[PDB]
Amino acid sequence: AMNPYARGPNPTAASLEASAGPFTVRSFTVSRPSGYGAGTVYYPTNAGGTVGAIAIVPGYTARQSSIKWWGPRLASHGFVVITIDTNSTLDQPSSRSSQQMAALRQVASLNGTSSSPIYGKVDTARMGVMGWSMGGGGSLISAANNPSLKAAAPQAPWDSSTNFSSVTVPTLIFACENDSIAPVNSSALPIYDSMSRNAKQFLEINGGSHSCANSGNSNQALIGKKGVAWMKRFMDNDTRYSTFACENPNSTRVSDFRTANCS
Repeated sequence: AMNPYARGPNPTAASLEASAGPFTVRSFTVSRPSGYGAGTVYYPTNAGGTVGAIAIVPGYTARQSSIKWWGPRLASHGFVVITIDTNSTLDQPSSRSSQQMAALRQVASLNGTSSSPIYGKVDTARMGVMGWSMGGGGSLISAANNPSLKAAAPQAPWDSSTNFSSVTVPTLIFACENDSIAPVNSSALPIYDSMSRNAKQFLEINGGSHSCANSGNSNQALIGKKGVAWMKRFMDNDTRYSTFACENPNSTRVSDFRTANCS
């Protein structure tokens, strides 16, 4: 049956691995950030309908630059994306989560503000969370606390606690094989194994350092394909993307692939 959220032409591996999707992207800096430090909004000009929104948070000491590449990559496939700086560079995961949710809230405000470039462009019922390291831990906290979120795709997550057993939101964990800041054995993998209630996926990048999914990474084709496919499948209920979302990509750039409850 027709999916009112489907946007864009039918996907291929090549179209998803490309540096950009079908839609023209513009961006702006949020003038008066509400509940977080600073933000940049990326949006499609010509998506053909309202789109979901995704809020992305950096790691400790880090800024938007570390996660910026997701903004154009996701927006060009039909999402509104807000990348944030935190109130302090030394904010911890819980605070990062609150700020992430504040950023989504502001996206909803701007959707209703006629002066904004994103006026009327957002479906405020359909949201997702992403982020690096402690910002990835924050993303998981956001999902735990707000199960109406449609998707979560943290990268190299870290939190003091690895128990996210309550999470019912579809969650893709990007992991970095050689991470020594948040080692996979003590962070990303126990987090992944804790979650028994959801669609989930574990994608570990072969030879990756802790920054393996950050801006400038050497795996933007694969990582971008997977992120976009996960968000399309789960934020847009778009079953054109189910295979790309759920499949083992059979890539030598991947040292560990796992998934559950994905169809």
